[PDB]
Amino acid sequence: SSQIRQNYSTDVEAAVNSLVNLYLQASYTYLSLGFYFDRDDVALEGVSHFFRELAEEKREGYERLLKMQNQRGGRALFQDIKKPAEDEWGKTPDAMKAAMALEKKLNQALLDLHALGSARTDPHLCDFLETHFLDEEVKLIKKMGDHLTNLHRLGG
Amino acid sequence: SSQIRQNYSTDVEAAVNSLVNLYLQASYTYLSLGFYFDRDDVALEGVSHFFRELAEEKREGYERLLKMQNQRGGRALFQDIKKPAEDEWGKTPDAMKAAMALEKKLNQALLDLHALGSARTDPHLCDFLETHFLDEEVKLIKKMGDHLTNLHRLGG
Amino acid sequence: SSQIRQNYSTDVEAAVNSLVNLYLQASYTYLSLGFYFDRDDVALEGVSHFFRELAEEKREGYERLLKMQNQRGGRALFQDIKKPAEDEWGKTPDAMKAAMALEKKLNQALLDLHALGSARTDPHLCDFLETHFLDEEVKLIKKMGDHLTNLHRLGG
Amino acid sequence: SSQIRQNYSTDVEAAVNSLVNLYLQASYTYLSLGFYFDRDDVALEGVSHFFRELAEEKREGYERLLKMQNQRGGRALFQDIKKPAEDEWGKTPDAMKAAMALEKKLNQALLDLHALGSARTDPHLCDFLETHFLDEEVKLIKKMGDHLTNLHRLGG
Amino acid sequence: SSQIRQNYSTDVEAAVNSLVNLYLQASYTYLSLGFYFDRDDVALEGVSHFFRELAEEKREGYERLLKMQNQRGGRALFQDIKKPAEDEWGKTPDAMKAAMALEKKLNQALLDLHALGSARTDPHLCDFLETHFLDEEVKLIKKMGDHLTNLHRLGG
Amino acid sequence: SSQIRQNYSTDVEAAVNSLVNLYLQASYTYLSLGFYFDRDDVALEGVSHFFRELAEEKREGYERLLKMQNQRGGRALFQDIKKPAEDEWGKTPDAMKAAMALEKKLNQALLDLHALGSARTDPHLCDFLETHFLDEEVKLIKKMGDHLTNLHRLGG
Repeated sequence: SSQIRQNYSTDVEAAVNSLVNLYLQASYTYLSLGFYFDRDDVALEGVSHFFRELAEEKREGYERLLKMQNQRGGRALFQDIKKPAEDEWGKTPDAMKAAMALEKKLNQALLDLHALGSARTDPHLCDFLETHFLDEEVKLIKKMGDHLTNLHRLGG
Repeated sequence: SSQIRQNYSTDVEAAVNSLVNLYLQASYTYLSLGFYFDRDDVALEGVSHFFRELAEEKREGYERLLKMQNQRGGRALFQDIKKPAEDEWGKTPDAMKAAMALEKKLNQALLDLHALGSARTDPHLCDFLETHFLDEEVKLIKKMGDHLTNLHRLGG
Repeated sequence: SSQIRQNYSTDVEAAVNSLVNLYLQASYTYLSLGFYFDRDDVALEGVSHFFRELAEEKREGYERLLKMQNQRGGRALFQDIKKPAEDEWGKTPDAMKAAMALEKKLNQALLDLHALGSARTDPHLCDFLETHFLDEEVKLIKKMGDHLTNLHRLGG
Repeated sequence: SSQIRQNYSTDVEAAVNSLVNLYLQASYTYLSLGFYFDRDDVALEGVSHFFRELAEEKREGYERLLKMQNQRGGRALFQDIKKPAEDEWGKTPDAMKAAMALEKKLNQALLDLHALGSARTDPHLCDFLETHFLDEEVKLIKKMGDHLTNLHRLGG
Repeated sequence: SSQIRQNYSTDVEAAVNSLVNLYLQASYTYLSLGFYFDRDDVALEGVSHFFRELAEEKREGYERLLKMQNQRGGRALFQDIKKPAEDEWGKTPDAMKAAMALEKKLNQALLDLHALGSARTDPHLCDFLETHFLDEEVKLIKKMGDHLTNLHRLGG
Repeated sequence: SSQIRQNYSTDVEAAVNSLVNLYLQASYTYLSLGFYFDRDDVALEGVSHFFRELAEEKREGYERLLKMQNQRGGRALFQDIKKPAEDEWGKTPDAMKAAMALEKKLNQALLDLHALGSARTDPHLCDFLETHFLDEEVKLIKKMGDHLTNLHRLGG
C-alpha cells in the first residue's frame, strides 16, 4: 500500500478509475460533436465551439480525478475508450439533447461516487467532488436546458 | 418534471420555498428595524445602517435560494409575507436581542434544511448551504453576541 | 406628536404607509416575474433581468417613501405583504401586460396621494412626488407600451 | 451556555480543545526539527526552512481552531504541551519519516473529529474542516511522500 | 460527395481517420506516462510535465487532422481508442524509450500517409503534413534521443 | 564539543534552554489571553489583538534565542511547556496585571542570564541580550504600566 494512503477505500480508487474512463468517453463524444458542426454541410461555428469547449472541460475533469487519485495514493488504471454513440448528430436540438443526456449520466456517476465515499466515510472525497464537480454539473445542465427551450422556440 | 431535474426531492423543493418566505420575512423585519432607528426620536444612524445592511444581506439570501431552486429544476412558489413582530423596537439592546433571536431562527431553519437534504442524500444542496449560508450565519451570530456584550458594558 | 412635525397630515402619513405596502407588493411581484423567466422551461435572461431590475427600482421607491416619512416626523407602520397574483406568468407579452397594469395601479396610487397632499396643502409632499415618482412612472409606462407594441410585431 | 451557542456539541468542543493541543504539540515538534537542521554539524538550511515553515502552518491551524471555538460559543481550555519525541532527528530521511508520521497522526485526528461532528449532525464543523484542513493535509502528505521517494534515490 | 470536395481521395480520407485514432492513442499513452511519474513512489515532476505536455501536443495533432478533414470535405469517423500498452512504465529511461518508439511509429504513419498522398497526387495534403507534422516529429525524436543519451550518462 | 564553540559556558547553554522554555510558556499565556478576549461574552477585539501580538513577540524571542544557541555551538533541548496559570483572565485590568507580572518575570530571567554571562565573561551574550531583549522589555513594561494607569482612570 502507498506510504501516503490513509482512509482511501479500494472501492473508491476503482470507482475513480471507472469515472476517469467515463470522462475520457465524454470528452471523446464532445470532440465528435464539435467536428460534426464544423462540417461544410452543417456549418454552425458557435455550436461547434460550444461542444469543443465542453471536450476541454471534460478533459479538465479527468485530469483533476487523476491528480486526486495520486494525491490519495491510489493508482490510475486505464481501459479502452469507447467511441461515441453516433457518427452523425442531427440538428442542433438533437445534439443538445444528446449532450444533456450525457451530462445527466456523468452527474449520476458523480452522485454514485459521492454515495460510495459517504458509505466509506471519506470526507476528503466528498469535499473534492463538491468543490470541483457537483455544482459545475448542475450549472451546465441548467445551461443545456435553457438552450433546448430556446432552440424549440426557433420557428414560431 | 423539469427536463433538468435530477436527485432533487419534492420535499427539499418545498422546504426551499418555505425558507425563501422566512428570508423575505427576515429582510422585512430588518427594514422595519432600520427605519425605526432613523426616527427623529431614536436617531442612531449607525444602528439604522447596521439593520438596513442586514435587510440587504437577507435579500441576497432569498435571491440565492431562488436561483438555486431554478438551477435544480424546482419551482418557486410565493406566499404572503408576515409583517414584523413589533412596530417599535425599544433600545439598541432590545433590538439587537430581537435580531439575534431572528438569526437563531434562520440558522435553525438552515440546519433543518441541511438535515432534510442529508436524509434525501442531496450533496449539491449540502454544498450550497455550506458555501453560502452556514458560516455566514455563525459569523453574524458571533458579531451580534459581541455587540450585546459591549452594549451591556455601556453604563459602567 | 414628533418634535419635528410641521404641516404633515395624519391622513398623508397613513396614505404613505399604505403606498409603502403597495410598493412592497409591487417589488414582490417583480421578484416573482424575474425568477419565472429564469426557469429552464422559459429561459429568457433579458426578460428575467428586466423584471429583476424593476424589483430593485420598486424597493428604491419604498425606501424613499420611508425615508421621507421619517423626515416629516411620521411613523412607519408595516402590514403583511400579499403574494403576487400569479404563480406562472405566461409568455413575455402576458407578463409585460401584467407589468403595465401594475405600473398603472402604482401611478394611480401616486396621483391619489398627490391629490390628498394638494387637499391638505402640503407642498413638500408635492415636490417629493414630482421629483422622485411621477415622471419615473410616466417614463416606465411609456417603455412598457413600446415593448408591448414591439412584442406584438414579432411573428409577422 | 453561551448566548450564541447553537448545534454545538460539548463533545465537539472538547475534541476541538484536544486537537488544539495536538497542533500545539506538532508546531513544537517542527520547531525542534527546524533548529536541529540549523546546527553547525547538520547544516541543511533548506531542510531547516521546510520544517520552520511547517511549524508556522501548524500554528495557523491551532489559531484557526481557537477562532472557530469562539465563533461557536465553545471555550478554549489549554493543557501542558508535551515536548517533542526526539532531541536529535537523524538524517533528512529519518526526519521526513518522522514528519509524515506526525501528519498522518494529525490527519487521523481530523478524520476522527469529522466523524464526531457527523455523528452530532454538525455541518458547520464539517465545512470548517473540509475548507481549512482535510485537503491541506492530503496535499502535505503527498509532498512528504514525494520527498521520501526522492531522498531514497540520492545515492544511486 | 461534399460540395467542396476536390482532389481528395477516399483512401486519403480513410487514412486520415486512421491517423486521428493513432494520435488519440498516443495522447492517451502520454496521459498515462504523465500520471505515472506523478505517483508518490515515482515522484519526478519534470518527467511528469514532459509527458503531460506531449499529451497536449498529440491532441493538437489530431485536432489539426480533423480540421483538415473537414476543410477537404472528408468525414470524421471515430473508433475505440486502445488503452496504453503498460500500466506501469519503469524508470525514466524505460519511459523515454517507450516514448521514442511511439514517436517513430507516428512518424512512420505520417510518412506512409505522405506516400499515399503523393501516389494520389494531392499536393495540399503534402503541404499540410510538411507544415504541421514532419519536422515537428524529427525535432521531437532528436530531443528524445538526446535525453536517452544523457539519462544513460547518469551514474558514471 | 562543537567545532565552532568558543567562550560559550555549558551553564549559559543550559540557561538559554531554560529561557527558551520560559518564552514558550509566555507565548502560550498570551495565546490564552488573546482568545479569552475574543469570547462572545468578553468581546474586546483591541485587547485580544494586543495579547495576540505579544504572543508573536514572545515567539520571536524564543526563535532568536534558539538561533543564537546554534550560532554559539550550543544545543537546543526542549521540555514540556506548562499550561497558562488561568483558564479565565477576568477584566482588562486583571489581564494587564497578569501580563506585567509575566513581563517582570521574563525581565528578571533576562537579567539573571546577563549576570551569568558576565560571571562567565561572555561579551557576545551580553551584546545579544542588550541588542534584542533588555530595552524591548523595559519599553513593554512601561507601556503596560501606562495602560494600567489609564484603565484605572476609566470610571471617574
